[PDB]
Amino acid sequence: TNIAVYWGQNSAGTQESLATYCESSDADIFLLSFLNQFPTLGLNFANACSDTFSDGLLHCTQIAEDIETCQSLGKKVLLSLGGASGSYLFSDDSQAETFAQTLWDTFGEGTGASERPFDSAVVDGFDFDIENNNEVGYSALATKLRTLFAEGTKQYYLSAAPQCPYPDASVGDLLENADIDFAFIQFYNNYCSVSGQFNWDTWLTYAQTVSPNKNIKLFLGLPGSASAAGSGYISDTSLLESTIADIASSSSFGGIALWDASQAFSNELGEPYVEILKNLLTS
Ligand SMILES: CC(=O)Nc1nnc(S(N)(=O)=O)s1
Repeated sequence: TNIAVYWGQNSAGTQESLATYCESSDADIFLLSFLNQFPTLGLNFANACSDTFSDGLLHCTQIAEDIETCQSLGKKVLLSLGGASGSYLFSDDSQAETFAQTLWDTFGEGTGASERPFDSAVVDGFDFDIENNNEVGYSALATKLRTLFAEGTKQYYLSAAPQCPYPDASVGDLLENADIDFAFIQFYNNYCSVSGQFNWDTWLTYAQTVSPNKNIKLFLGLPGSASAAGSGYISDTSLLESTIADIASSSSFGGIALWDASQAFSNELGEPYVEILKNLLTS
């Protein structure tokens, strides 16, 4: 089991470099937040990158260096598409399939000469954090990416970030119709959070019975601090322990995901929140 953390949007204000969190040993998977504009490419990583190519697209040499450092240390670094707010849509499947090629050539191991925000660094795949209630294109995009990944020289990963209500109005189709490695389910800002009417059991049925990938790994997505989300933050370590005990008893359990790194690393409970969770997973 693994800890995934979103990084890039500086929820806490005190966000450190990506490599700083990779070097902490409290997290395993890093989701760069976000490619918030597409098909016409646009990235945003708050204070962590501000230089651009002449045409306005972010050019991020420090993030590039840090992606490589993270990977050397055994971490997986995915590019997260979308995010709450932000400016994106596919008109249809054909447009989304074209966009698979664009992602491969821009961020992956594709050889098509185009501007690369991370220079020679190569992401380990993509997270679909679609939050606009429009599901067009993503299944097609995911499926096309899988075909392109065969050209690469390492394993690539695709993940999605549904909110806990099932089915998810943005990535539900993606999750039902494409092969997905990880579902980082947001158990926050919603009725189905851990202290609400927690609906892990529904997500488990989805994993065993609906997901094209029967080996999909489901993650308990949580806010990293009281200030990381409106509702859903858990500070009761007993509840965390028992929650983990309940859900870790299947092969479908992948670990915990956190919004976001700046929050989970700085929020102390006098030990970082991310450390508390990493440690509960280990047992
Ligand atoms: C997976 C996830 O939590 N994604 C988010 N995107 N934007 C967020 S926001 N409203 O806190 O800035 S959270």
